[PDB]
Amino acid sequence: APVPVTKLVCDGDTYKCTAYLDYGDGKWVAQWDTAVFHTT
Amino acid sequence: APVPVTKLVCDGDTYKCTAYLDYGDGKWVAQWDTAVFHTT
Amino acid sequence: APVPVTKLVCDGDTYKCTAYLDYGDGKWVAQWDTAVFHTT
Repeated sequence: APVPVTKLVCDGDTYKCTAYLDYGDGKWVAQWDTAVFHTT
Repeated sequence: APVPVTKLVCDGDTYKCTAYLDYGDGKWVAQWDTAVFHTT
Repeated sequence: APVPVTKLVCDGDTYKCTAYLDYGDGKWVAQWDTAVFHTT
């Protein structure tokens, strides 16, 4: 079932965005590649 | 146009992360697969 | 290294979700396609 995100971090070095779910104790985390770049 | 997210949920059972946009009334929602696992 | 998201926007017209990282000054931003639709 859907669970609100307590914390959401991202990494540009690997383009991998991690997430912290509140499912259970809070150890489970999601990860999905995401393009990154600088914006003017 | 870009719209701030009022609510952001995720599902590990299906690896599908849902989102709630503030565009219009607030019925529109995004969805994108995302790997999930336990972290020590 | 992981960095908390200060702002998170999304676009349904292009299905592209943008993000604002706190890495450095705060110019860097992530982007990843995401399906969108209406929910009843």
